[PDB]
Amino acid sequence: LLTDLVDDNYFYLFDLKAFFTSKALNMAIPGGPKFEPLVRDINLQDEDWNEFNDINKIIIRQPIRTEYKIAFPYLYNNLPHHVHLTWYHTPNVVFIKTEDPDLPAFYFDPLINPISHRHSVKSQEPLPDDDEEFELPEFVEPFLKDTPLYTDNTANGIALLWAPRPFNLRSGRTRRALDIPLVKNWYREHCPAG
Amino acid sequence: PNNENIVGYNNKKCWPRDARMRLMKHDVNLGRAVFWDIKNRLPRSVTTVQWENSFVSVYSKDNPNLLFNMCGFECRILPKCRTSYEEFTHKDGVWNLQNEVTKERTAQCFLRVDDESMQRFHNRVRQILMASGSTTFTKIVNKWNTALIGLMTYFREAVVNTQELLDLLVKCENKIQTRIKIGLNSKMPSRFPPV
Amino acid sequence: PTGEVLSLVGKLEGTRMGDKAQ
Amino acid sequence: RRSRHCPYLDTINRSVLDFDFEKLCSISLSHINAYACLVCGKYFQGRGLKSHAYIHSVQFSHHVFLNLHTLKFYCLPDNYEIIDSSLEDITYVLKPTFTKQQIANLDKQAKLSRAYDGTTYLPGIVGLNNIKANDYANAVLQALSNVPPLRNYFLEEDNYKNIKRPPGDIMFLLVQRFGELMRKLWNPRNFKAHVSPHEMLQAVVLCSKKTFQITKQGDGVDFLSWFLNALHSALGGTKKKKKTIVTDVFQGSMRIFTKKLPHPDLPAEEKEQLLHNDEYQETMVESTFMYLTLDLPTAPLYKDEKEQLIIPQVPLFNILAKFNGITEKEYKTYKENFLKRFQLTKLPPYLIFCIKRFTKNNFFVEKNPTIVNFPITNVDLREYLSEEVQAVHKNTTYDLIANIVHDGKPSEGSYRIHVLHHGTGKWYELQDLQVTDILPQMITLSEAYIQIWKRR
Amino acid sequence: KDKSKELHAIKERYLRKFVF
Amino acid sequence: VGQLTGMYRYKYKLMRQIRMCKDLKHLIYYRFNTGPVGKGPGCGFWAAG
Amino acid sequence: MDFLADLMDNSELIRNVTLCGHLHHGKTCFVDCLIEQTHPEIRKRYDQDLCYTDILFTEQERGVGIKSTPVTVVLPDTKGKSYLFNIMDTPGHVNFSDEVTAGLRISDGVVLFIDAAEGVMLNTERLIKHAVQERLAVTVCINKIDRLILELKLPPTDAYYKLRHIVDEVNGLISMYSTDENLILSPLLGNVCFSSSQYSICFTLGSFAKIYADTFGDINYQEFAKRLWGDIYFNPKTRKFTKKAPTSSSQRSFVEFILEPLYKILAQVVGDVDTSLPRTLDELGIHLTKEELKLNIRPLLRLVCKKFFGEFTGFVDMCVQHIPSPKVGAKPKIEHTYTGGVDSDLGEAMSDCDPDGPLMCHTTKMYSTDDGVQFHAFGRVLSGTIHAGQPVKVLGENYTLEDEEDSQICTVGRLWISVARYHIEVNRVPAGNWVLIEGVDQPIVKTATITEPRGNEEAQIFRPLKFNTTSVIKIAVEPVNPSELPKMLDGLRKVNKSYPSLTTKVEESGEHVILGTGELYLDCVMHDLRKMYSEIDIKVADPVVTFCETVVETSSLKCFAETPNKKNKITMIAEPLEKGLAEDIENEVVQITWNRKKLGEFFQTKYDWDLLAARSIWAFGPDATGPNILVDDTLPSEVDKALLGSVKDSIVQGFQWGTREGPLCDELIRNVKFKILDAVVAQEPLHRGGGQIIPTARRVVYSAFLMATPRLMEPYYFVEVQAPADCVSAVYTVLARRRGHVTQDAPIPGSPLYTIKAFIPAIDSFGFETDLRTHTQGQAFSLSVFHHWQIVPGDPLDKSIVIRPLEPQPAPHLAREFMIKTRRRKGLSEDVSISK
RNA sequence: ACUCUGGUUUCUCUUCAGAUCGCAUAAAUCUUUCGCCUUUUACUAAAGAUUUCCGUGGAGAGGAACAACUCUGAGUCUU
Ligand SMILES: O=P(O)(O)O[C@H]1[C@@H](OP(=O)(O)O)[C@@H](OP(=O)(O)O)[C@@H](OP(=O)(O)O)[C@@H](OP(=O)(O)O)[C@H]1OP(=O)(O)O
Repeated sequence: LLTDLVDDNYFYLFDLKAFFTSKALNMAIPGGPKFEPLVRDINLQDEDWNEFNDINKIIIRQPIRTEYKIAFPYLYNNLPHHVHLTWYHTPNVVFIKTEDPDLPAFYFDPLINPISHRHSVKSQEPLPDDDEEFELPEFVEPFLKDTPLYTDNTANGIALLWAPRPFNLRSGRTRRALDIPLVKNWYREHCPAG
Repeated sequence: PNNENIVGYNNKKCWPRDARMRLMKHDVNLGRAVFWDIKNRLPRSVTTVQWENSFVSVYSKDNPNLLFNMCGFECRILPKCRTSYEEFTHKDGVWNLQNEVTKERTAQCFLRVDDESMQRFHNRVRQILMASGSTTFTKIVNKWNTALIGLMTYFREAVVNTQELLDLLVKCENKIQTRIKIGLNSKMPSRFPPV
Repeated sequence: PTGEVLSLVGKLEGTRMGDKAQ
Repeated sequence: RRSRHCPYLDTINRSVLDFDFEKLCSISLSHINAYACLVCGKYFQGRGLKSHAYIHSVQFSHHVFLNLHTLKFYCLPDNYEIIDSSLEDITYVLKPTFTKQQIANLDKQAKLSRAYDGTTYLPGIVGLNNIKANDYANAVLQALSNVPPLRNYFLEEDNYKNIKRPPGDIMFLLVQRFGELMRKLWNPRNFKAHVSPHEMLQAVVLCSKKTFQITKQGDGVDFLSWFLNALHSALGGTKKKKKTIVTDVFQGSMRIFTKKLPHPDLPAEEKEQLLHNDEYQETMVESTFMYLTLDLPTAPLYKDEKEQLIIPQVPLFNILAKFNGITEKEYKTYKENFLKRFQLTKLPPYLIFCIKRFTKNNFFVEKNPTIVNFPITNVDLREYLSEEVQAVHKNTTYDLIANIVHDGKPSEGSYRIHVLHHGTGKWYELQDLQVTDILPQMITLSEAYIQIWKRR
Repeated sequence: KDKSKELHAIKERYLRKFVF
Repeated sequence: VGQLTGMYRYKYKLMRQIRMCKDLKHLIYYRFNTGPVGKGPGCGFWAAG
Repeated sequence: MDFLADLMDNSELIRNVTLCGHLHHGKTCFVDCLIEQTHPEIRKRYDQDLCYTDILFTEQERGVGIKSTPVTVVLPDTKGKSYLFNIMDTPGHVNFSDEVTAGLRISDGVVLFIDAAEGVMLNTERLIKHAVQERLAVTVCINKIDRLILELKLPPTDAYYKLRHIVDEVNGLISMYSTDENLILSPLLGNVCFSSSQYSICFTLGSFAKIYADTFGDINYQEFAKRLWGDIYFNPKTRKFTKKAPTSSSQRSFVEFILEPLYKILAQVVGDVDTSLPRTLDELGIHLTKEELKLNIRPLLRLVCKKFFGEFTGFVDMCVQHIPSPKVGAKPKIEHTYTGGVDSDLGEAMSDCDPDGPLMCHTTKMYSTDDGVQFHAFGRVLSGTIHAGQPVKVLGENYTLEDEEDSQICTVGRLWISVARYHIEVNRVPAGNWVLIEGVDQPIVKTATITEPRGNEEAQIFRPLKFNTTSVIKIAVEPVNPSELPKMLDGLRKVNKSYPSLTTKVEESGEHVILGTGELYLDCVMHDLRKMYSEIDIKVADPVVTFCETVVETSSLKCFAETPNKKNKITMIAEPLEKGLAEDIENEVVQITWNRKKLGEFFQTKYDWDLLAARSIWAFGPDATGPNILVDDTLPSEVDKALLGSVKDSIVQGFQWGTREGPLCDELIRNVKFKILDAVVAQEPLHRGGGQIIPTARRVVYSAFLMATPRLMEPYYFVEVQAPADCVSAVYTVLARRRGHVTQDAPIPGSPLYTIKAFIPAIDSFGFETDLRTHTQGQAFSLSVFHHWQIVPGDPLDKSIVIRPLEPQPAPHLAREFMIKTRRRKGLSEDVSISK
């Protein structure tokens, strides 16, 4: 019952703010719903052929699609009343959920392009030699030596960060049986695949 | 200083925006100039020529259409020479013109029924329907037919090209039928024969 | 089938005014 | 230095310079170094190589320009200063230098001034251009003009700069633009016999926000009520100036005795006890007025039995009879009525009479087209003051100066102005550019809306 | 057929019964 | 509900809910009848509607 | 609170920094963490990022910073010394490069931000170059370290490998831009910081050594701060750091003593939060109550990392000792910024930043109020002292010593130093600091040299704000009702003031034109123009691109031009320049201020130009950095040099303006060489005036250009996209649809995301930022910036080409379609005539 | 490591609600704008403004249950 979406960049023009924009513009995202116009403005639809919007002065290379006028509702269109903005391109979280039941939690799985460390050019930095004016106390150590680098509940905990809204809470209030839309995140998806 | 001569420029909004006369700067200035020249001739006390109740249509290098409602017939004259290709006859409300000196199809007059005539006919049907307290069905339908052929024999070819007029005609005929059916019985029937 | 009048908008593809009236 | 002489002096066109537009660059939208071409009359960004003014000079071959800040002329294509004896006249148009003697020798002036276009006129009697629904603005500006106490404070630029302007002061532009416009219209020598308030309505709409928008015809009374208040408030920064140049001219002290709860819902005994309670009686409500309001009798609403559709003519003294202890008006509001009687205790040097023509009914706003018969050069107001104050004033006689007449419905109006040229007696009618010396009877025949007086 | 459709779209832009 | 109970004939607005539920069905079914499930009356995901 | 002013008075404990970085790299969150460190009452929400410096609403809704925000804050150091920090967190979007430059002129330090999982990106590639060109100390802070652990789950060794790969790539890339060889960045040296803004993690090697010293004790954190980064290791038996491996499965010191503890602590606070969390907080001295342990994972992680590391001392000591103070950095800033340099009296007066010396503060921003009426200028007081109510003199950008008319004497109304949302009113601001001056908005557009009246007689102005990109996209603006046109003029002026590279312009056809960098930039500027300044309705034309005019071959005939008097006669030839010569002009490689010998050797060696002309080159295209060139090539026997030198100025004046306009249409002329083959000047200075030569100059330039085969040059945006490998084809298909072509597709090391670098025509790139994300369902993302200009396919001057109204034309028609509509947009004639 | 520290759960009453009261979402009435328009009762589908409905948070008060097992900050935090 849970889509495996980590970020919301998949909801680029299917956010509810974009739908508010589409409603206030009497325009429809191809996957989005249709609405009655906020204001009829039929006369304003029938704007005359001026020297501003003259065709012969306009260069058409790629048509100005509806989603263009929705992404930038103050540039590609006129009269943007009761319009909302959304460009929340959150840095697309690069999360690789584990599939191996047996694996180090911090593993360099092949889904990551190798760093390919090199030493061709002698790009040296200030470095010491052996037994060069320094000595470490016997007491001092890395902070956490006894505790393991990763426990068994480390992969599950990390994979739980990017869980959907209900499953990223350690604790929370109780909701009614009525108020839990199980398939809410289904029609909110971009489209049905064919 | 503000190019403010276009804010109140009347235009035939029914036609498509390409067919509608285009408001270029030079053309709007010329139209307002010509109207002012005409208006200044007549004394303001003898009579007056109001701009808002007037229409000026200009044909120039920028506008290929000449628009005017002569006697209720909104006509758009479009020369063949300027902007035309493969002229036809499949539309019945499009007058072919003729250059009498040369006998060649050189223009094209698109006909249409203006908003005033459509509104007048709709109001006539309305006042037929509301004036039916005791009038017989035959009287109502006789008034309806008389009103219908009052304009249809008048507006003949324009009715074909005025889709909204056709919709209004069908709507008003359905209103007449509904009035008669309600006159028969209160509860409207599911079907009702045309016979 | 119903007695309601259908608008002949879009019904004029193959007809003329002077046809069937000579 | 070839600066002084120029081979392009004659190319200047004096009838094309219309200095009533916004002094901002046309090409690149800037106010800095606003330089104006004299050949054709366009605005530019300033001097310098490859500059907009320089580009225009080397493109149109227009050589001699004008600086709107230093008021020093230049030849941009070679970019050197220009000095000429005749050219000085142009500098007198945009910035008229009214030295104190010209103010002192202007109420005694009876010579018609000369305009470059030939359109003769008298200073002060100048048509304000109606760009867009500026009839009310032109009317109030002209009526505020011809006020010598206000006339002698704005013809010199060195009168209102010294005032303190707080950091948040955003209304001094109103005062300075009013002064500059007044200098433009009071100019004895200008190219055009008219003047455009284009630079003034912008300050009006900036200070008053979208209110009094030039799109729709504004209300005269609602206008000057805010206008005089704004002039009073602008003069003085972070310092209570109860008396400024406009306060000691139009403002007058006024006494009001107000009784409340005369409502008929109260029985006779309860109202008798209420007035016996000593809580609801005439009260000390002395305050100030910027202008006296005049309330007219309602329209007859019926044809006269003998002469149908008789024009309602009411003497002015009947209206002014409101301002005495004899009469009291019931300004009923909300639940309980308020019976107020008015009184005058300090006559201002100039008395303003606003007239309540336009009023809203229960459903729709109408106008009260009641004509008033009012004199123009002899009126006595001594009966409207208490004797313990009447002794102070030895001058209670007022002479009309400006009159406002409105046309038609509120939504379709066209203001007209009757101005008196002091020194002479020529009453001139100005609507947009109209000039006509009317007789002292057409002032009485028309229905007045705003009147300006002078106690002498 | 994409070209004709997109040009047509450009021209568009710049110019009782209980049924369940 | 509309087929089983004729309540929509007594309040028209109910059609919304009616259509709403049917739409929900379609949403769940196309997600239910996937792969080797096939088509049939074997869905009991009633909490959606 | 008054200690703020006391430290304000000093000029050596002050730092001027910019946290410049790529789009969405945590800069705003970093400043938010600093605010949360300083102000206790300001607490960030559990889930929603507070975004303290994002003060305007449009960036609060779009989620992207748009305008730089000043932050004045007192930060303790590692040793506990307070420092006053001026922070200019520039917007990260490459289309918002305006504010990066606007905040970089008034700052001495550059603190870079790089996403740990993203590496070096497009933006940073230009900020390192820009900061080096502006002569600022550059420091890197790899932000979002958490991504290498909580998202990538890399092994700690591979985490160090990623960190060193992104650290040395900065060093490797910057070696092209930086001439000096002291600019090598490395965390052991102290240039590089590591931080996760969301979880408040921040450290330099010195700071972490301070933590260990704090815990164990008797540790010198400097020596141990060294010997941490590198390939050296730690021997648990000999307690010495060795280059060689002490064991077979050895581990680098940094990973062993820094990255591994971070891994363990954050894994313990995200895994086994209920069993082994108290054990790992007892071992670290972090004591927490019951109620602060019942929060969610993200707030708990942030709280625990705040408790463990503590205050942001690592960033502070990273900044203090690696960027110069204003008293130290003033000399390079002045010699690169002041027009006269340090040599002039005022120039030498700046090398010491005397608080009591001459005041010539420099303002480079306009932060409007909440009503939008008045504009509060923002600037750095490079020297002198300013006071409230002081009568000051504001200069301009065209103000010189000869042109004393471009200035105004104003009154500084109030003074306050601003930290994001709230401002602190101060009566006096000393030198070397920042300030919002009030009441100086009227005589300024963009930059200004606000100086003393009648006290700085020979003082010049600061150099114009040079940018990295170019304003390319062009949109028309009109009011809906022309009856309120003046309401829109002031709004256009206001947006021109509040946007450094915005270029308003009125053209002959009465058209208002706004120039911008990208789609989002124009969206923001028009939102400001509508809902903020003008509060009226505005019609916008669909975006169009400015073009350029060039040549490819010499003219068939030596077309000339004569004055109307038929006395002077100038003959000129237009020919293309050498490939790459145009770039070597716009990059300030050669100037007109050069002496003749140096330019002659330059053109003799690099461009093998003959010395007979190499010492006869007058001007460099329009303005000073113009890519065109004027060449004197008349033989001395036919053209008298003494007679030539009189019109030597006027010809350039008609040329520097001749190439600006362009004969085909009102567009720049680029990559053209003008050879003069014959000059017949009037023997007397009477009839050879500028009013006759300059029209003749422009006419001969236009005639040579037209007779030479002309071409249009369209600007190509350089687009990088980052998408997972499954969407690389989804980028190829989109870019092939808009005449684009891909240059590279390099996977980012240490991350599955790729980086596809391509070129796309700017006129063909409208909506591509949305045409890509929607096609890839939001996984891909693109950024665009102008790169170069290319000859538009086809001949712009062919009459057989027919322009259909509303459908795209093929490539050969483009050069004809683009200009003609442009000409129609310019209001000019339909075609071009030889008379022009 | 000495101290005092001292409950949570449950059922009600009374108010205040800023906030996604609610990570959910209905109905009614009224005023406009359409659609239909044949009259109510249903509608139409958007806007605005209301009300009831299913719920909620906080604070206080009053009982009951673990009211007495605890427990927490404070402290001089006593080899
Ligand atoms: O018309 P729908 O509502 O979509 O449903 C009908 C059908 O019966 P109903 O018309 O009475 O629903 C079944 O739907 P259910 O009876 O199962 O609700 C069937 O579904 P199964 O194949 O799962 O039995 C199938 O619905 P769908 O197309 O959603 O699978 C079918 O639809 P059509 O008759 O429209 O093809």
